[PDB]
Amino acid sequence: TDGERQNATEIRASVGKMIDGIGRFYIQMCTELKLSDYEGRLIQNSLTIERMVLSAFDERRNKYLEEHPSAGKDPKKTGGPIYRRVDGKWRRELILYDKEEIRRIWRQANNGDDATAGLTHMMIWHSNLNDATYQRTRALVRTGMDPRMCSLMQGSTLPRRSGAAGAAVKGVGTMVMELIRMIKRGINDRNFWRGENGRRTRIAYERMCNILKGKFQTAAQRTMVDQVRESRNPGNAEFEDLIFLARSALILRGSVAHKSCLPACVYGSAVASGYDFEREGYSLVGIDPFRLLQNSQVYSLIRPNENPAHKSQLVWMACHSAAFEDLRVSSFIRGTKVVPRGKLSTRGVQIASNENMETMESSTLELRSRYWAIRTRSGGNTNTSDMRTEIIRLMESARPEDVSFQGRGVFELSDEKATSPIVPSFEGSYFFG
Amino acid sequence: SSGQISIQPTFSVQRNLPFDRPTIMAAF
Amino acid sequence: TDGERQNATEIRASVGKMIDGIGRFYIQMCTELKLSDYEGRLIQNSLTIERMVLSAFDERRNKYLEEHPSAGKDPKKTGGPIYRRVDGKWRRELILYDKEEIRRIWRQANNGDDATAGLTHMMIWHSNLNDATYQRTRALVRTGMDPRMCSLMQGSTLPRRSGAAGAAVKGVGTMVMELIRMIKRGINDRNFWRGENGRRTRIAYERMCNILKGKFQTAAQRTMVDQVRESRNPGNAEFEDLIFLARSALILRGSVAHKSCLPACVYGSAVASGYDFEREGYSLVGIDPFRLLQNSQVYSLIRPNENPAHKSQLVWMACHSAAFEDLRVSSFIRGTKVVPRGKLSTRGVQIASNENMETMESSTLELRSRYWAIRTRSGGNTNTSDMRTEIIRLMESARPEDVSFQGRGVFELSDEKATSPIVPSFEGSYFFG
Amino acid sequence: SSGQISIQPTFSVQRNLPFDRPTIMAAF
RNA sequence: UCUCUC
RNA sequence: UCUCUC
RNA sequence: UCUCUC
RNA sequence: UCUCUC
RNA sequence: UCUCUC
RNA sequence: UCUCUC
Ligand SMILES: *[C][C]([O])[C]O[C][C][C][N]C(=O)C1=[C]C(C2=C3[C]=[C]C(=O)[C]C3=OC3=C2[C]=[C]C(=O)[C]3)=C(C([O])=O)[C]=[C]1
Ligand SMILES: *[C][C]([O])[C]O[C][C][C][N]C(=O)C1=[C]C(C2=C3[C]=[C]C(=O)[C]C3=OC3=C2[C]=[C]C(=O)[C]3)=C(C([O])=O)[C]=[C]1
Repeated sequence: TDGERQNATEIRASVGKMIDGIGRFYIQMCTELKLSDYEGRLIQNSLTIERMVLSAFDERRNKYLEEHPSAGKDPKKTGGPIYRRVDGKWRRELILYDKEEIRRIWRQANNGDDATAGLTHMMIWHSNLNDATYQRTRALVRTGMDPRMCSLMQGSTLPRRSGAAGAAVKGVGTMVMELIRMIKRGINDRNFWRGENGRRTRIAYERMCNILKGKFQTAAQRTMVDQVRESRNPGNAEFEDLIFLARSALILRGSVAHKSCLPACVYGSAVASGYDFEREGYSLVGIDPFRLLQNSQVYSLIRPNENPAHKSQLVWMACHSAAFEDLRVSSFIRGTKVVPRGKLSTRGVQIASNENMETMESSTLELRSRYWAIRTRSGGNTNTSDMRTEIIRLMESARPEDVSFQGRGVFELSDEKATSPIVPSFEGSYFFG
Repeated sequence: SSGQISIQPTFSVQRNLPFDRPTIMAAF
Repeated sequence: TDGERQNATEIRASVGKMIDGIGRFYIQMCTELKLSDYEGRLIQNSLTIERMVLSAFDERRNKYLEEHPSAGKDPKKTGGPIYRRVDGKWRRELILYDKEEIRRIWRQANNGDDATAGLTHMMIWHSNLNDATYQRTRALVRTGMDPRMCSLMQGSTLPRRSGAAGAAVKGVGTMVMELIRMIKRGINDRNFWRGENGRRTRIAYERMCNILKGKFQTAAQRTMVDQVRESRNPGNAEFEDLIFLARSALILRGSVAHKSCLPACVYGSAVASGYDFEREGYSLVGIDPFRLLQNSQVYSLIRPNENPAHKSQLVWMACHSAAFEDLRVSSFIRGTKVVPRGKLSTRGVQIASNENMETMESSTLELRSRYWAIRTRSGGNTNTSDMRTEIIRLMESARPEDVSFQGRGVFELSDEKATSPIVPSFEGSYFFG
Repeated sequence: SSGQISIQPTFSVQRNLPFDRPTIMAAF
């Protein structure tokens, strides 16, 4: 590092203040919903609260709902399931809040500031949970992409309203999906790329293709994506080139940011415990999330005949965005063997409406890791016919044995300054296999 | 049967980044 | 030259008085820290002293630290490692000084004057050391720039508080990095370039772009940078133009000032030896630094299994800002073959806290050169679509064989007046390759 | 593999200022 | 080649 | 104010 | 492997 | 085209 | 009052 | 009490 330490501390202060805003907003909403400590630590209650906040600030959807009211749902109220424990058993109740009220509470929590960064953080946490839980092979096959490249679908469920953080965290496969959807839309109707809407669509196409270009690593991919962007009315050839680019990302990996976006319950508990994230600072890639997870208790609803350990592992991988990570390193860091998706005896965290909340129980989630490591936004050792041939040569030269991140290991929770790394010595390796 | 074929390295840890080479290169 | 000799002598007197201030400040601080002659000549002790001085006068960081106190570090004290030799072996101790005390000592050394020029000199020495030691390819890739243009990263670690000297010595690549960071910041948040802060940010953008314009050599680059500056809310097109401008600087080199900013230990030894820099004068580009280095002994700490010759070469290149210079001319001037960075068996000069100061030894640094030469602020023989095509034509016309600095050679240490140059006759040529 | 590609002339000495022409011009 | 500077 | 690993 | 996103 | 005039 | 060649 | 076309 260098004199950029001051810049590195201002960013820490800003992210700490956003975490403080999230936590104290959760505290205020828990007080306004009359939830006890146990219910306030429920992951489903936190998910519902977060979804209500995100729905309250959705400008486009709210405007459309206002202009086209839904069936029996007024466009000025939000809500979701609230799980409250009475006489030992759980019970769900649908709550309804005015969206102006939710926006006012959120603004008051952040000292009268909009703070869209906090909303983006909550959305990224939701996207990480969805990526760690569900496979969207249906959207892959519908768009023509191979369902085998599910490892490139990082941040696929993120809405467009996410800012630069959403673009940074979303993977190459999702960018290819968005571009291919635009290609198909232009193929269906030729009035696309033409007129006043043509300008806006071309601008959006330009911008998404530019940031996909910035996402790649090697020069050949970075030039083929530029060739794809240059075509004014792209057709099947550009779609095929994008397919090839996505396929090449499995070996020539692209740089995708990974951040530890925790559920709002953890931040609320930390703020209630007296932690000042504004003073101490925060970092989504450092020890700060791992340390916070170590000292926090979070409860979750367990469906009948389900394993709490599997659900805790799922929630942990969602928290650390380790859905597509190598299983060996995930198990090494966590200290408990991480079971692939096929052998997880658990369904999604969110509980459907058509469920009987009388055979359901709550289990404490073990969000503890034996070691901690720094999350990276980098790929690995990545060292129109001409570009395709060059890329094929590069992929053929690569092997699944080259060692990447040489000299970088895993640290202990006591090693806050990352002084002494532990290089692992190395079973299954794919989660979604 | 389809499934995950590559690995995306979220953690900065000395690794080998596995991928299923015969199936990926079979497409060309 | 001409009647500007008097002006050329006043500048010499002023820089001599700043060198005298630095040296006698170092002498006073050595007396206040109770360091012997051997410890006073240690390069690590000088680095620590210089860092304490620079930290004491940092207005913005001190104000922020005062308003937001750190964890266990009061914002009114500075310090750093002090290496003292006892019973033959070395030993480190963390020293702590009041910042008011350091400012008072600095002002008393410079006859009650602030003398920010001396602080800028110390900062430039630190920046030259950092450039000669470490590669910031990480900041290059993070900002989107190619990590191949590391030769344009001269003066990258310089803080913003450096005056006109910092802007003169910093390279074209660092200016492009600063501009690109501003571009990215404006792209992320559109409230940039708008409001009261918008005025300040536009003013800073204007000024940095103007001095980048002044840094270039050919008219086409000087006009493209002006085109980039004119856009009120610059976006991706301006960022791409800046990338192209930086890439063109590898062939159409820009004028970057090079100065020999020596460590404070050398100036302190010279002041103790009785040299009057105020009377004799000084010049950061002439023989004065080379002559001073010839007569000075400086010691440095050698880690176990390290080569003192490689560390001495690194310190020499840091002193003369020859990090990005052609290796052939550097070896010709020094008289000893200069080994590229990849084959240097040495780590950085600064010793980390998590090091065992009992297997470490001290070695005398050979800061002697067979010849001496005048450092130049010039490029070489450098003789929106239209501007880009013109620049591409200019770069294609250029070859890596054109002889620049025709008739200008290297002088002997006896030739103080540069009467008889020695044109070298010409192996590796890149340090960071 | 990346690395230094140009030379910045700190010293005022008769030189040729090497640079790797094929790699620099390959970008265009 | 991003072990942290969103 | 919906839901679903493949 | 498309239980709905033409 | 800055072989010294920060 | 930190640290690191790529 | 110096010197140099670009
Ligand atoms: C954290 C950090 O590092 C990050 O970095 C990277 C990122 C950058 N940023 C960017 O790129 C951005 C983008 C965006 C977008 C857009 C724009 C414009 C238009 O038109 C369109 C678009 O689209 C999109 C995006 C994002 C995401 C997605 O997905 C899509 C932005 C906005 O939007 O604003 C910003 C930034
Ligand atoms: C030595 C000699 O020769 C030198 O010359 C050249 C230089 C001149 N100067 C200049 O340019 C300057 C600059 C500056 C700056 C600024 C200003 C203003 C605003 O706003 C902003 C800015 O920024 C910057 C700078 C510098 C550097 C950097 O980096 C950035 C100055 C101040 O600041 O003061 C001065 C001078």
